[PDB]
Amino acid sequence: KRYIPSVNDFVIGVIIGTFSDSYKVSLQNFSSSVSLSYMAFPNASKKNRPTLQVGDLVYARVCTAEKELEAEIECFDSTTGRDAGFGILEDGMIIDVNLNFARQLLFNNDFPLLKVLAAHTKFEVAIGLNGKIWVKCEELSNTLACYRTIMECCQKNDTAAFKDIAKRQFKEILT
Amino acid sequence: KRYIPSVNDFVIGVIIGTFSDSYKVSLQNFSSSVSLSYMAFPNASKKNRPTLQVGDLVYARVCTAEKELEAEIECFDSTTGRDAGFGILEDGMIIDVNLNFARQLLFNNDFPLLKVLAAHTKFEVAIGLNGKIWVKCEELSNTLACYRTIMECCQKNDTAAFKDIAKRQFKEILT
Repeated sequence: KRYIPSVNDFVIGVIIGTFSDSYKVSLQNFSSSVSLSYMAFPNASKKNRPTLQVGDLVYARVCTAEKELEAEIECFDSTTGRDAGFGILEDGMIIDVNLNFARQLLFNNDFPLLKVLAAHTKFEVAIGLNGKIWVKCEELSNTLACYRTIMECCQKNDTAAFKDIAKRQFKEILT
Repeated sequence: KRYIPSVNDFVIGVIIGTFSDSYKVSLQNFSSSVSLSYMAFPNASKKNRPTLQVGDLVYARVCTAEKELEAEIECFDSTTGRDAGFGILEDGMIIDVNLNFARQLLFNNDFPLLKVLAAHTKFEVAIGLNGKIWVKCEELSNTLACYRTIMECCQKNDTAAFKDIAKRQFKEILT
């Protein structure tokens, strides 16, 4: 069960190349890359061009995933035309997780992890269904605590243990 | 039928004052202002403070609207902790619309206006249920065409005329 791009999936990739009219983006190692058009951004034109570079993390939406063709991703909201959280992810940390964990985090409102984290710290989170969680707090120590917490929660997949895992991981943090 | 803040409403306001720990924000003229805490932003703390000023337009979410108290708005996503399109609205144009028009635009996927506009130009749109639409295109002429189109569509409220209104308003624009 390696990740297969399907349409409308939110994913986190890394820019692995810049080409004439698109980025090559990796959603997982040892897998085929996906394509991010330079036009796939808010109000994008040949004048209004993106400025991402190799090694940048990007949050995106799978827009096409045809059989036997390179899948394509986009970094804007189809309805509003706005970034809506898609685009570059800066100054945060990535946790690699199993695909079910990511799916739970994105779609299950009863999944208690975000609520557990929120009791300890303010954070920003982006959830890639390709098995990557991105997290960022104001303070590095808080970001790190979220990183370790999310990683340990994923490995244990015991939702009742999440609260205790976070409590331990945030032990030396005022909040 | 003037706008009454209710919880979870997306609204567009203008910063009318800056205070010690919040902005005073107007959602409509001749109405009571609402309150935007300096903490009501992504990863906000007393160090990580917002930089909005009087006259700035803001997209926000009504978070509290108690009876006989000043309503409160926020500029982040409660789940993700990210801006999610909330915050400052720059370099676009505002159309004042009736509250039903805004409600239709935000909630009705069959309402054909956005699709009608999209056939003519790429745009960014934000919809305030307080009766304000914000639109922005790369080119000023396109932004203006969207502005006039949205305004005329609202006054006529004849969804079948939308296509023709846009066609006329975008007459001198290559797209």
